[PDB]
Amino acid sequence: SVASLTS
Amino acid sequence: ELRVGNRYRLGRKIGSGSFGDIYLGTDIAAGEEVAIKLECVKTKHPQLHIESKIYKMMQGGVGIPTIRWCGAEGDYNVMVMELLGPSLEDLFNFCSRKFSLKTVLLLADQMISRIEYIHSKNFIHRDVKPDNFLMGLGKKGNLVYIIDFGLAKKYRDARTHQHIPYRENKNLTGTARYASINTHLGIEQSRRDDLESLGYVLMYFNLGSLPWQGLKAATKRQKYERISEKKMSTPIEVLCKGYPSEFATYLNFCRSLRFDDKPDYSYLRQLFRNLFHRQGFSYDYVFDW
Repeated sequence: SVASLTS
Repeated sequence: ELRVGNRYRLGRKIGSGSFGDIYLGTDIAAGEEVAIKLECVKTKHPQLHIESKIYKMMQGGVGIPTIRWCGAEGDYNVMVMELLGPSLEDLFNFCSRKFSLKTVLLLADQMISRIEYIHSKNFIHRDVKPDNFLMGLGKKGNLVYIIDFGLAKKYRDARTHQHIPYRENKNLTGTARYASINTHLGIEQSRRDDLESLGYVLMYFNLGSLPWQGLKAATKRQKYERISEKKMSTPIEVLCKGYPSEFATYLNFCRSLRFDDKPDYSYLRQLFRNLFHRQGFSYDYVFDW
């Protein structure tokens, strides 16, 4: 829920 | 001994994220401690060199860390940065996950200004969260810095100020806990989303947790579903219950901005500046820590 996500 | 850039001795690992690992380093030239970000050169889509270009474009701004070295060495792209102090998440935990209203407002003023500065340089940050704000070192311990430009991107042309186009059907970018409602709806990020995320960061500081935090799920794809649902089902007025109305006013303002609208950074600062005075606080740089 706190992981940095990309597109 | 092992030294990146022939100059920085590698120390222990201090963090890891989707865009590389962070290590302590020591500049043998000065003994200055530094932070060393490493990204594997085999990475799906290299990103650190682009992040470094963003940092270089922002140098000199208040609260922007200085980049000392960027190069490729061995199996890594390297970015060496000035070492800052603890993150706001670190300090929140140090403070037993309670911040006074005064500390929240002292922080809010600077964090709004940091975000405005990035926007003034034609970029949006897209990963606003407590881990990505660090206090300065020593004398600069009163200053909030912003880090982590690995998801940052231009939102307008530098010369014409033509805004990037609107689009939907995007996958979630950023962090699920702090993302804006429009990001969960698949909408392209813009200036408003950085500030909305900040609004959730500020209420997180007030509450100790957010209501969509710590939900039981199964897939990480269904993790996001439960978070999105709770975030949408919780009215801003319910989220902010027990706290001054300014926090709900802030969040409602951000949600009401149109996709390409310039936020009123001054209005938002004055909301929490007017509250600060009503509370009888002085801007004396005494934080909870």
